[PDB]
Amino acid sequence: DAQEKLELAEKKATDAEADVASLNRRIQLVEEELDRAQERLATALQKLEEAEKAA
Amino acid sequence: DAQEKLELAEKKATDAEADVASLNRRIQLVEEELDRAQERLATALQKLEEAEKAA
Amino acid sequence: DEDETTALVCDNGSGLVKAGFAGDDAPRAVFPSIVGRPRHQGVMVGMGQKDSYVGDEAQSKRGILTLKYPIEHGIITNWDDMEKIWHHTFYNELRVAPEEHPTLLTEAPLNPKANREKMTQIMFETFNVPAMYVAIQAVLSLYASGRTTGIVLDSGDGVTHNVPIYEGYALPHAIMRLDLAGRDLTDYLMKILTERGYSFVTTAEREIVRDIKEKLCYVALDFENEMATAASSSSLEKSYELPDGQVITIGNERFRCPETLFQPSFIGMESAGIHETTYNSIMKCDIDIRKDLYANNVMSGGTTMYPGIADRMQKEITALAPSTMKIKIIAPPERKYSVWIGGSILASLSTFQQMWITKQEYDEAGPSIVHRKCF
Amino acid sequence: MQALLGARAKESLDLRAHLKQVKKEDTEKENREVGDWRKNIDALSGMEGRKKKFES
Ligand SMILES: Nc1ncnc2c1ncn2[C@@H]1O[C@H](COP(=O)(O)OP(=O)(O)O)[C@@H](O)[C@H]1O
Repeated sequence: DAQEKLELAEKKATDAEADVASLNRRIQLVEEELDRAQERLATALQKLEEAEKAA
Repeated sequence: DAQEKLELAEKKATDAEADVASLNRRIQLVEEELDRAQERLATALQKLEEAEKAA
Repeated sequence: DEDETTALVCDNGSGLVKAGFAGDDAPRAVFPSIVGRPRHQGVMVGMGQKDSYVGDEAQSKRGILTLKYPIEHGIITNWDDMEKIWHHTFYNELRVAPEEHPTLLTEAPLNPKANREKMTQIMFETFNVPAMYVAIQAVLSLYASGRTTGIVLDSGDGVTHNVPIYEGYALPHAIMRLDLAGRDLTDYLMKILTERGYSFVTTAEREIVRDIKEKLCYVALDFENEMATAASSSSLEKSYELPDGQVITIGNERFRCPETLFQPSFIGMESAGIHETTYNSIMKCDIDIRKDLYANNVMSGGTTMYPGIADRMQKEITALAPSTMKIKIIAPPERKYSVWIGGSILASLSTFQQMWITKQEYDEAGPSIVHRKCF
Repeated sequence: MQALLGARAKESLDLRAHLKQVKKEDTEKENREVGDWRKNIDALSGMEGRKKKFES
């Protein structure tokens, strides 16, 4: 029972960790898309400056 | 050892789950920031289109 | 399912395939012109795994696939693979079966006849499209640009077309179709990077080089001054991240590869380059039509995104051109996508609804009808 | 004496306005494919244990 609870707790940890990792992958994918959105925003804003400058 | 590993596996599971929860928050926060960044990007680009159009 | 039975529009190049519906300002999706096939023996069972992959599937699963391109220098050489691409492009991704919508495809005006005939045949016989019309790519570039007069130089992956159009009319005796294109620039870059110590020969390696080109390369309006420094100092090099974490830097090679559009001898081609062909498309037209073509050099297609290409294409023409005359390059944001956009514009014109081959006329005449009805 | 410069400047403007109006009418009439999509994620927050497969 300690061992089964352990396999279950270890599984919970494995799955929770699988999700710590899946979440970190999504966080980094989203943070990267965010940083990229912000890089692309800074670019869009710089290109906006070029467009307004063009205006 | 099974019981100690259980307390530690459950702790690890708790910590891993706590990390999933902290990370679920990091996702919701970054996810929303990305949707917002995409909107900011779209906004800068729409302004670019209007500024370029003005040009 | 759609609000109206407007045409589906799809520009099938040697590089990319793009599609969406007539009336919008963008394709819904872009795919590489690829059908992929496993080059390895499978060992695990119940792994899914297709016998062949199409478009983005082929590129996404490329780690174990050999990837083939059905289109070369503007024409389809493998129609079976294009059939797979069109099914995926129109039905799996735009979610519209061609059976219920007219389809507008495209080809250059001096594109070999077999290709405009095969596109007409497949959409009518395998997709049962109710109507067809294969667009002139130069026309679509002009529609997207908002021009009726100019030289359309479409520098795509396949072929550079170089066609003078005046007031909506072609001047065919002055078309300089040239077998110099973006695909050659990619292979040249694989070879020059090999010289730098970063060999590229396989499909995965070619896709990396195409990605390097698309993010790092440029033309340089004044390449002699640019290479004098770029070939002398690391301050002109730019780093690229490869899929496995490796970093490659490129110096004068960064613009020397695109330079081939002006210097075709770099790839063993006998040609004057794109600026001289623009010049001759203008110069071979009557003098009352050149004064408008000089002022309207119309840039279209891909490769047009390299910084310095517009200025490099205007400076060289100006140098070849007579003095007094104003030489002007038109290089809109609707670049690379201008043919698709023009396709949407053509498809929605009320006057264009009389230009369609119906799936009646098609069967009575056969696919040769494309030359009676389209161009 | 100025009748022709008026007419010629106008002809140029009418053609340019026509050509731009044609591409602008499609730009404004339909605009969905020119936009973007959510592109959401899985996360698997409901994964409280192992699956029924022999592989899990
Ligand atoms: N960022 C970029 N920089 C330089 N060249 C580009 C870029 N994007 C696209 N091109 C190039 O343009 C070519 C695509 O040809 P294209 O004109 O789009 O055919 P099509 O008319 O069917 O759309 C490819 O060789 C591609 O590498």
